[PDB]
Amino acid sequence: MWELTILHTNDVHSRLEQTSEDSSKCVDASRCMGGVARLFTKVQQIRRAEPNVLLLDAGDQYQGTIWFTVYKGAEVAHFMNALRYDAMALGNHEFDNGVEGLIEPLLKEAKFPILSANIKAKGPLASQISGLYLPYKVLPVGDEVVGIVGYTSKETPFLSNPGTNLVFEDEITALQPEVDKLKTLNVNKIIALGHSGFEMDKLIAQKVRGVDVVVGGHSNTFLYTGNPPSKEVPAGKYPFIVTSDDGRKVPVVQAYAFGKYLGYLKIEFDERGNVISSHGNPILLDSSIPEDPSIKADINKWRIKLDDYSTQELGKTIVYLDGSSQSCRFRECNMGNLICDAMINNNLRHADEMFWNHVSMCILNGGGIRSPIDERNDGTITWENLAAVLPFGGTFDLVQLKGSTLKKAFEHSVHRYGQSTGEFLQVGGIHVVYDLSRKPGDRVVKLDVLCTKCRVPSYDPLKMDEVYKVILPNFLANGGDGFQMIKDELLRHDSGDQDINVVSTYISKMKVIYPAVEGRIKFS
Amino acid sequence: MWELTILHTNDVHSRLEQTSEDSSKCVDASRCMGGVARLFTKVQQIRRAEPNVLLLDAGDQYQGTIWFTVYKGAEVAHFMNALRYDAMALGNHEFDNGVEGLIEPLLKEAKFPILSANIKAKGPLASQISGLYLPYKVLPVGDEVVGIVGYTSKETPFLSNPGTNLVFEDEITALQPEVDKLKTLNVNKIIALGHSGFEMDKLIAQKVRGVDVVVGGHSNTFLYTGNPPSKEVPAGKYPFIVTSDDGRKVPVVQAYAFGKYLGYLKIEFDERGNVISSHGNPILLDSSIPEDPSIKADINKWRIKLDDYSTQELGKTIVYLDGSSQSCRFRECNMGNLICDAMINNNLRHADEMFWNHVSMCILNGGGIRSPIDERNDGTITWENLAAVLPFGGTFDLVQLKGSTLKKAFEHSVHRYGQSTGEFLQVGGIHVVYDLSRKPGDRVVKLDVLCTKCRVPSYDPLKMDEVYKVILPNFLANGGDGFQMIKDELLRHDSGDQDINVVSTYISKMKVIYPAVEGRIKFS
Ligand SMILES: Nc1ncnc2c1ncn2[C@@H]1O[C@H](COP(=O)(O)CP(=O)(O)O)[C@@H](O)[C@H]1O
Ligand SMILES: Nc1ncnc2c1ncn2[C@@H]1O[C@H](COP(=O)(O)CP(=O)(O)O)[C@@H](O)[C@H]1O
Ligand SMILES: [Ca+2]
Ligand SMILES: [Ca+2]
Ligand SMILES: [Cl-]
Ligand SMILES: [Cl-]
Ligand SMILES: [Zn+2]
Ligand SMILES: [Zn+2]
Ligand SMILES: [Zn+2]
Ligand SMILES: [Zn+2]
Repeated sequence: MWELTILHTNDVHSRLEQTSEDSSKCVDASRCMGGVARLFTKVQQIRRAEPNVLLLDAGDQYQGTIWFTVYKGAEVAHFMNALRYDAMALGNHEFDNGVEGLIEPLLKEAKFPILSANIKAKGPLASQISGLYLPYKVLPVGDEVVGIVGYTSKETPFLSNPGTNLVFEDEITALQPEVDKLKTLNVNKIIALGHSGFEMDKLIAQKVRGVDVVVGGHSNTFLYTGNPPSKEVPAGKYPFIVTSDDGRKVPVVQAYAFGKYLGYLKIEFDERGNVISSHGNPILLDSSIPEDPSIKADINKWRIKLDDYSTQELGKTIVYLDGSSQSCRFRECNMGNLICDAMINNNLRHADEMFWNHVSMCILNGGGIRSPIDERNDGTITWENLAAVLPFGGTFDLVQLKGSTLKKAFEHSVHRYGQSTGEFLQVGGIHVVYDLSRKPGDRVVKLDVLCTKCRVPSYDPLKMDEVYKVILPNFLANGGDGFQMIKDELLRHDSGDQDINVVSTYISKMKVIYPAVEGRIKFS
Repeated sequence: MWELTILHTNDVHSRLEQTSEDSSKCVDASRCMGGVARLFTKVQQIRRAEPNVLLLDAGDQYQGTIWFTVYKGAEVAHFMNALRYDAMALGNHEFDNGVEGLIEPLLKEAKFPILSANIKAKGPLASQISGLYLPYKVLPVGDEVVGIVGYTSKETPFLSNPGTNLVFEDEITALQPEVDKLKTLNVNKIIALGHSGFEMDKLIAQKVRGVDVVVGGHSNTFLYTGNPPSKEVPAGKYPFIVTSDDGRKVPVVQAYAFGKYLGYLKIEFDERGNVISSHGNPILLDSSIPEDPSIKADINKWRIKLDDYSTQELGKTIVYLDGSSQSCRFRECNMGNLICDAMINNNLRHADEMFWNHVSMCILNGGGIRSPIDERNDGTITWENLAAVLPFGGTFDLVQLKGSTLKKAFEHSVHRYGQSTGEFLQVGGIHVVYDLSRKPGDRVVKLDVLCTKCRVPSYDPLKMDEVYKVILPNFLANGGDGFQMIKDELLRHDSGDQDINVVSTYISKMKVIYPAVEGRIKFS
């Protein structure tokens, strides 16, 4: 039998350094997790112990801390090379700085193949980018060869900045003839590695004949067999087994996000490449694993340039600033309240003619909030802390909407509630109540809004046929996260200030902050 | 028949200048009201027209604007003398600066008699204060004589600073032998003039044999016959007729507060002093009455010293700051929210050890909020604006209370709801719901409070047997407004910063404020 060890990461999102266990900045060093130094130690240990090992990344290394703000992906190429990754698939965040921001820092510097079979280049772009990413790579592993075929979320154009000259084809349609090619080349072991989300991963496993294993990402899925070692709750066993339409058992794996875990799957193949068995579990990268001293020293080197985003205290928090996805995608979270209060404040700083100009209302996609902040380091808030919460460089815009437009937005907010999706709205100037037992599109059972046409602001039931001034991310003003109604029906859009500056100025002005969860969003 | 015209004011509370119609600072001059210049014009007009006129004040001239903060009652004596008042009764606020603060600025300078029959001086004080206020005064009016007997709220010791050497006797008990004396002196026309509240006024009219008319104050009662001319809603006709136990019809009058109206009652007497008939109505002192130019010039003179409390803008509001009694004694008012938010802020500026130190909760007697602020003057907030909202020089203290102590405080808050009484609580860190259809002591149907023993603050049901850190006025920490439970049961009291400084520093820090009514207090 020939045994393959697959070690995999996904949605690392610029956590080059170890982190608190909620993936924010490490403060209590003795209990930190993740980071590429600790990852290295563990991979090294596994490579000593197992003869056939591949280390794979399923995309979304780009975007998430000051590391990326500053080094713009040059840190990704540098440290992925140091860890000796064997292959990476392109994720949507790889395109955030446009194709140019992927070509120059990453594709031209990586020492391993970068993959995606469903991304097709056209127009003036097709010539530059040719050869820089590949549909697949066949890799020698010991005496054998393993084919890796890449794929990338078909909805990257609605998520990132890939430009007008790249086409994202259906993953299953694009993947099949590549896997078919590999088979005619007599490659009988085939891993599909890519970045479309666990639901698409399962369908690729089901539908692409010849795929032996799927290694995926994008949905930050945590899978586990046995008693999970930390706060993440398993969505299924590890590996998750899909039975293909031609009858094969196909393991499907993902390993959460932020470099907190290393996925580890061992696959037993026979000499024809049939999977006899597989097993494993993600490995929690906690402090019981030591940080490699070489990689850590090189991280400390690179870190020097990052220190002046932590040089100044902006303000303090005396409460935990809960920007976790498990809160912000599911209920009112105090990081979302703080941000909306800054957006409204920033506006109502230049307002009042009367009953108009006053904008009283804010909404904010909870998935746009990308990290918590911890109150325990004497509670200091720095530019670096804020940059991990708001890494996209968006702006907070003013939009005018109808009551009816807004009610449909709130129905959209919870239309598929329960899947940790980013559309769930955090708010200010708005008291919404949902009843999730009702049907999608009919779950909003109360929606009050803060009058602006009044001398004392108080909450009144929203009116379907009235018009309202809402502050919200440009992401949302453009129909991001499926808020088609907003793009389609707004009656006015104006651009606003940079997101991080807004929140930063607000914090500096308050000096000490303490946002509560206060019943702006309730469930019936 | 001999016809007497009684012109009366009560609870003027240092509104020497004309005011907006909500009794705050005059900004729109063409629509201002009240003030002693306008009052003078009207009284002058009446004195030309009627031969037998008395101008009477039923107490509480002291305390309410920068006028009093600064001139400490010397302005009261000066302008009451200019208006030629015939008599004043002592009210509770006359004692706010202690007996010394009444003796020196007012009792020694007034050109008219100052009255109270139920205030008895004892100890070392009895000798100083003798002769400076009187139980009654007989006044020549044309060819006749009218006896005026004074009275003062028996609860002045729980309201003001009268010291340990003055006794406040039952008003009816003290009044009867004085009225009896006047009768044996053949005074057959007798006005009881005093400051105990409309309910006590009615009982004096009922029970003190020989009183022909009661002129009162303290409860700011507005009475009117016909269609009221402004926003105040009549509590009864003017005069309000009480039938005495010996069968006489006794008119009882009051004229709201803040010098907005001049009470005007004409009484027809026969030659034995029987009241044949009476009628009148309070006169709204609006801009249709011109300000007397002499008095106005002398007001402008005195005003010069007040100008440097308006020299600096503290901050702006872009909302009306509703500190009216009709709001703050009856529902959540945004001036009460602003004040509690300043109290909590001022504390949580020097806080965090963890789950303790953090004080999350504030309560505030709505009657301690003594004026609104208008947003229309480009919304400027000055020291003078704030001084009329918080004129008492109190402090905001920290107290530790049991859940059970707090629940009884909230029941106390609404135990006699509906009478514009000052105990109704404004709050922060607290979401209370009342059901006024339930019995007194059982009207609180929800009471949630902001955790402090948690890393993210959120609202949880109060627990009867838990302990809570509450910021509140010292007035309340001492059992003011009938909050006996608080004084009696608190488990810790510490003194805090001056009230006006707290709110002022808060406003200066926010720069621009916009407090909403947001459902901290709801009714079921
Ligand atoms: N450019 C952008 N601006 C604002 N929010 C964004 C964004 N890109 C992604 N998001 C938010 O993040 C959510 C998706 O984050 P996930 O972690 O589940 C997948 P990924 O963004 O890392 O590709 C989106 O639903 C949206 O709410
Ligand atoms: N020294 C003090 N400190 C704080 N609040 C006071 C106060 N004196 C009076 N109040 C508040 O004002 C309410 C009474 O005001 P009213 O206008 O009805 C009668 P008056 O205070 O002018 O004598 C009290 O119930 C209390 O809430
Ligand atoms: Ca195979
Ligand atoms: Ca009589
Ligand atoms: Cl998915
Ligand atoms: Cl009364
Ligand atoms: Zn991601
Ligand atoms: Zn992604
Ligand atoms: Zn008064
Ligand atoms: Zn009074």
